[PDB]
Amino acid sequence: KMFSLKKWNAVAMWSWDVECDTCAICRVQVMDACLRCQAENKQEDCVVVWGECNHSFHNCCMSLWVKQNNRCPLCQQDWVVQRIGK
Amino acid sequence: DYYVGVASDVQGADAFDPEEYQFTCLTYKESEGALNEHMTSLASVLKVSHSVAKLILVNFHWQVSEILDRYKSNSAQLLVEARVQPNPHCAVCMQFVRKENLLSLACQHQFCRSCWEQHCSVLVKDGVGVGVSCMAQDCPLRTPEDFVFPLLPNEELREKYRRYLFRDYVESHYQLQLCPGADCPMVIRVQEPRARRVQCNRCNEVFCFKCRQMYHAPTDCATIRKWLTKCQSQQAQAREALKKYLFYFERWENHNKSLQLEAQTYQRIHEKIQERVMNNLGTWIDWQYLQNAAKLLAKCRYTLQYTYPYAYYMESGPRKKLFEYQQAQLEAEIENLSWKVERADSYDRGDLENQMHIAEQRRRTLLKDF
Amino acid sequence: IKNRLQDSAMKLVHAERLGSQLVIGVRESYVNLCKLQIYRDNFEKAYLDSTERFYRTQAPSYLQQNGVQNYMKYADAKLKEEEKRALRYLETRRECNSVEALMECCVNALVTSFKETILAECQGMIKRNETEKLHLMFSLMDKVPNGIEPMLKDLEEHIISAGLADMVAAAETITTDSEKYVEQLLTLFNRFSKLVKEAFQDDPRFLTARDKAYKAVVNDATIFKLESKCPELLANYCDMLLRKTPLSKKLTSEEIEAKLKEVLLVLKYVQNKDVFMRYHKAHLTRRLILDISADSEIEENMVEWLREVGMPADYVNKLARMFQDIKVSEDLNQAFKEMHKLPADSVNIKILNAGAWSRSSEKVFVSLPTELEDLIPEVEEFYKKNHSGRKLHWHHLMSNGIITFKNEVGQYDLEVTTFQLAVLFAWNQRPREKISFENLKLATELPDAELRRTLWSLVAFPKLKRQVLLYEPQVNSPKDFTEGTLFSVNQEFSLVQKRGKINLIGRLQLTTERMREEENEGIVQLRILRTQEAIIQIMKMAQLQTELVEILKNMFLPQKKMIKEQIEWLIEHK
Amino acid sequence: VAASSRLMKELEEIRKAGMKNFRNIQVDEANLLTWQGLIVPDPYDKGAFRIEINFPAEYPFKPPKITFKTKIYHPNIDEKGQVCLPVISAENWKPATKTDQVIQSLIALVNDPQPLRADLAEEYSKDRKKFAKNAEEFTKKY
Ligand SMILES: [Zn+2]
Ligand SMILES: [Zn+2]
Ligand SMILES: [Zn+2]
Ligand SMILES: [Zn+2]
Ligand SMILES: [Zn+2]
Ligand SMILES: [Zn+2]
Ligand SMILES: [Zn+2]
Repeated sequence: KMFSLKKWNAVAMWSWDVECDTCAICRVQVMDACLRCQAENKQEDCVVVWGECNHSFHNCCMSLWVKQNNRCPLCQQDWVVQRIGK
Repeated sequence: DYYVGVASDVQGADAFDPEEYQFTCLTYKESEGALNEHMTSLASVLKVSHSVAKLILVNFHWQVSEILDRYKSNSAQLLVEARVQPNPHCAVCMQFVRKENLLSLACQHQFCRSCWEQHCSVLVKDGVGVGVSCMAQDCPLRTPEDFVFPLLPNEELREKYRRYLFRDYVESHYQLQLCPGADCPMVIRVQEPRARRVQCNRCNEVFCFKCRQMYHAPTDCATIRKWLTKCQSQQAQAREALKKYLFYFERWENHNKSLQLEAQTYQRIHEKIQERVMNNLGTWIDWQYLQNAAKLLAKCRYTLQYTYPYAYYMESGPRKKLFEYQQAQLEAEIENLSWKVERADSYDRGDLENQMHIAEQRRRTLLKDF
Repeated sequence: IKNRLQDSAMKLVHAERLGSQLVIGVRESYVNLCKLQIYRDNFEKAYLDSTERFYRTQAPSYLQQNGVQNYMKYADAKLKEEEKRALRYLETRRECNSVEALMECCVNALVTSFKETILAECQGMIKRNETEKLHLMFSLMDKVPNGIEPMLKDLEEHIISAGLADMVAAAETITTDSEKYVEQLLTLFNRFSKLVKEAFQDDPRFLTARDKAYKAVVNDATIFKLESKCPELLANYCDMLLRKTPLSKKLTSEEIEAKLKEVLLVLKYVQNKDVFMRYHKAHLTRRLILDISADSEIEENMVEWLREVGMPADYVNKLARMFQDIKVSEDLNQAFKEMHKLPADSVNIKILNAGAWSRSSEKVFVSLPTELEDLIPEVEEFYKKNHSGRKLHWHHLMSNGIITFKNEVGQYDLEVTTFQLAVLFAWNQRPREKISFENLKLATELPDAELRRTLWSLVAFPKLKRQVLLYEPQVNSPKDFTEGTLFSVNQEFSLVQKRGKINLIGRLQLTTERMREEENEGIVQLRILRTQEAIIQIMKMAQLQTELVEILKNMFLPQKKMIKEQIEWLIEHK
Repeated sequence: VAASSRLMKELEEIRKAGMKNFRNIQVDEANLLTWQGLIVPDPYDKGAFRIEINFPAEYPFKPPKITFKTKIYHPNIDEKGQVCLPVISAENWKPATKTDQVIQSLIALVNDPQPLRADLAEEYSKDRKKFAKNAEEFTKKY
């Protein structure tokens, strides 16, 4: 048939499937690396953590938070991890 | 042909300055022009004498729309509220006078000319320009200026009155303000009234538009006033109150004293840059980032200084914990950057640039509410 | 000799100065006569006073006789002679500052008292390359305290004025090009640096003055009737050096590296550094997907050089993330191609981060062929097999491919994008017919602006000889496209060879205007009405989809899921 | 300028009347710019007191200052003499009130208190004894 197809290249963009798209601790986009990990020039390692209260934060920031206080920053329910990224 | 449309192929989330506020400096002559224009506009739309128009304008802060709609609502109550029309043989100097020497206001209270002449002069010498009112008790009808000029005798006065009227007119106008500096004939004009940072372009004075005090970014104008004024079981209450006052005041005073070592560190940084230039380790353009780092550090310290009064008044909750956490992080970054810039012998351009970006982000994080 | 013969000794020294053991002996007599108060109070004072009197009486005469021309040479010779004589005669074996005092007196009597007259000519001497005299002037004026500030001010003013005048003098050519602009900047920088080195022996103060003046000159925006054109031109030059262009073809790696280093040196003085890294990012984004990079290690080292020169980290980090994502995507594509065993060796995929690359989830509407529609679920499942919590957004503005065009003369291969492909598949079922603007809008599901741009691309290519599509009403710009324009497929296209391949993608766009959902909703609604009318007519009158395609050969080509949902609706409503 | 005629007229008027709430008053031996008072209200019932009237120049056009010599217990009166009188205040003053009206207002304010001494105001929040016993003690003490 006229105008056939021979070779194709496809480009897609990936982003985290979260809501409110903000770490709510460092106030940066959830799809970008945290301050410390971009300072250390290490990438492809910032996963995003989810909670039972549907709170989606960085793993780095929330680990530094729970090193002192075991509560969600945005609520009062006892924080416990449900799903982890990557 | 390949590089034609490149300028239009490249955001509003963080680009805008969350502390931006557009203003303009005005002199006295331009203020006279603006006020005269408003006068001749309102006195025509709402046909009255010019003086009556000015008395109406001062009562409502020179807002044309509000005055013009209240007029159509009820002109009678409009005139009454401006204290122009009364609400529907001389009692000052007890004597008898010919009717040709009697002058009265709209309230029709009659007094003779000599006491009218002297009363205005005595009150002008005190330093008031709009407070002149009728002599008889319990009537607030103020006197228009065309009723005050012929009474004033000389030309030494009759010019202080104009200065007082100008001062009060500028004070009452919602878009104008006076520079708090000593002997500064400058007026600030802004399209909208809000509490932000305003700087004079003649004496370089920095102040808040509303309260005319020092700039206070993350703090209400009235809140800082009582802080400045301030600066058994009840025994425990007093001890704890003093304890927390000291806990905040230590940092407040740390930054307050630090705001002189701004210039002092500027001096040391100049010395170090000059040393490294004179030893032929580079050129002038290779060491200019230290000055920018110092300015950023001073700005961050100022911002942190004016957050502790605001954190002293928060009601205990998650917001307080988040604000304290962010304050601690910014303090740590401040100390790390200061240690790297001031007490180090080596320097890495990339490392310092990355640290500056992180520090700027940390400072910007605190102003998420304002 | 407390006071006798001191006058005779001074007279002998004066006579020698005009034109030998006695003076040394008398000086030793004062030194050892009596810790050295007598030597400081007398003799030394007489020596200094005689020197000051002689020069205060002599210098103006020689100044008037030999102009400012010979005075500096006379002064230098006089100071050298006085220094030698002071070492020879005055005491130096007991750690005394007599020689320092005499030298200070000579400097104060021969240079300080004429500094205005000496510095009056500095402005004219800096121009016309009077370096030989400038060195002598600098050497003499370095002794006097704070006497070199006018030199620095004059150098600053000269550099600024010369730079602005020279850049204005050639402005009808510099603004359009980029290589000429960079060459001009480098020429001025090199000339001024050479002047400083030859006239001041690389003194740090003059280097600082040159740096300030060059920073003032570079950031000026008098040209272009003023904006932000300098970073754009610099980025364009970097792109021409880093892309498969004839300029990069006729050069080797070392020359490319040298040119990049020169560009970085020039760029070090740029103030608004936030625009260069936004244009460079777009150019690199265009280069890493079309695969048109002349060399890869140079690009890898460029980001490190940019970090070293002082760029903001917020963009260098993104560039590094881009470079890592390229390798990750290459590995993922190899894995997908190996697992998948339309041939599998003619399909490529790239999955890229949404932060470093374009960050906008704005829906773009376009009609896709069957193969590309069926390819999406396979890629989505392959990605979701390993990664968890990630979602994919397909970017139709940055995808590309190659298609085959069969014509009466022969066949060729065309490099197209998604929009051009969707437009071109409008003639598959009606090869010899003509389509209007409205029908093209309906068939391709594209808005007005994008359709106009794509149609202009496929009807008027700049350097092409014979075009691919044909228009009935003549026009000189895409703006004046009406709804009555008819489009036809050319049946004599060539390049007269009977085979080949040409490129229709030049500087692929990365951003588009905002989309409104009202027009898309209307087009979709008309699609439902037309398809339901057609299917109802066919029912009134396996092979169902075939006859749908046969009958709908002038409106559009229906999709599988739309037909399925429409027949479900029909059976729901009988 | 006109700080005389009003004064002599007011003195003649108050001399002709001779009220009983205000017992007697002296011109302080031809001073013409100030004199001393003697009130007699009818808490502070028993006791004759002394008030220093301050008449500045242009008395009708300026507020006459008021002060007490003998210390007395009252919420609106400061330690020695600083008492704020709304009728004779700085803002709420009109050049038409005469001395008779202001002294009548003073007598009224002495007759009953207004809820400067903030401590006595806080007492007055729940005052019966702290206004009927201690005040009586001080008044009969002085
Ligand atoms: Zn975070
Ligand atoms: Zn991290
Ligand atoms: Zn939570
Ligand atoms: Zn009168
Ligand atoms: Zn009145
Ligand atoms: Zn000012
Ligand atoms: Zn304020």
